[PDB]
Amino acid sequence: EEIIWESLSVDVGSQGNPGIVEYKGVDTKTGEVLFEREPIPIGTNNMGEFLAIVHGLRYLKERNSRKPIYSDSQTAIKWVKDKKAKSTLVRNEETALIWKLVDEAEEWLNTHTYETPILKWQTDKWGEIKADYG
RNA sequence: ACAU
DNA sequence: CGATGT
Ligand SMILES: [K+]
Ligand SMILES: [K+]
Ligand SMILES: [Mn+2]
Ligand SMILES: [Mn+2]
Repeated sequence: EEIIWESLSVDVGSQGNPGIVEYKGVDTKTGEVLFEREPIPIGTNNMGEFLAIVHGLRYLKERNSRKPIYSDSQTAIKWVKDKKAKSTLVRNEETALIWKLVDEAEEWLNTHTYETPILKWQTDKWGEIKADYG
C-alpha cells in the first residue's frame, strides 16, 4: 500500500550475471548510503541480493534498530526466509569467494535471531528501490 | 507467469 | 537480446 519510509533499502549491482557483484544499503527516507560491499569478482544477481539482505539484518541488529528492510528480489527474500540460498552458480575456484560469503551468511542466519520484517519493494508502483545502482 |  | 531464480 504505502511506503514505510522508516526503513533500510538494499540492492545488488553487477557487471555481468554472473559477473562482478557489489551491493549497498541506504536509508529509504534520505538516500544516505549506510554500507557498501567491496566488489566480488564473480557472483550472481541473486547471491548479491541475498547477501545484501543478510548484511542489512546484521547491520540493524548491531545497532538495535527494529526498522524493516526493503528488497526488490522475490528470490532473495525467499532465500532469507528459508535461511538457504538455492543458487545454481557452479562451485569452482573462481566462484570460491562468493560461495564462501553466501555460506557464511546462511551460517549467521542459522545461529542468530531477528524480528526484522523483510518487505517487498513494489517497483511497479514506486519506481526503483532507493539503493538501486543507476 | 512473477521477481530481478 | 542474455542470465538468475520461484
Ligand atoms: K540498475
Ligand atoms: K525466465
Ligand atoms: Mn534488485
Ligand atoms: Mn537495482
